[PDB]
Amino acid sequence: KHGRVFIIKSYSEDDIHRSIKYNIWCSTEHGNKRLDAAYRSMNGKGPVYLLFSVNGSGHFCGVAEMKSAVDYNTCAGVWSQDKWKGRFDVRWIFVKDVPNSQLRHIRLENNENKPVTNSRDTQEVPLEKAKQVLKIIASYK
Ligand SMILES: [Cl-]
Repeated sequence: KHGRVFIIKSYSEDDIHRSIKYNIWCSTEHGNKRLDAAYRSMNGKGPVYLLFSVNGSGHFCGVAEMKSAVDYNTCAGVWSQDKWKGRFDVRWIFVKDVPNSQLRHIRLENNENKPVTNSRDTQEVPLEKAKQVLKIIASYK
């Protein structure tokens, strides 16, 4: 495809549940700006996919598509913590726990060849490594 794919790291499993319930997410300022630029410059040509993992959990927990630009002025305090400013919409595609052992072989040439499972929040994944990750997530039993 023409997709672009980002890792999402959360310190809050509660915020993930809320995001699956209401189809919204929010990253840092720096993270919002990264995802905003990628979504807008995409013009609707392809999908922005988001690969979610909770920090320390040892597993990825699903896949969602970014479904709107970033709105930086929205209701405060909707998450577990107050630090988040803004909102954007998502559509969750897969909601399943996939152990990091299933993905650790995939390394990112744009991240000093580190395993994809050792990425920080909003790390971008090269397209062919991303299609690798998505195949494993979709097919995992
Ligand atoms: Cl690429």
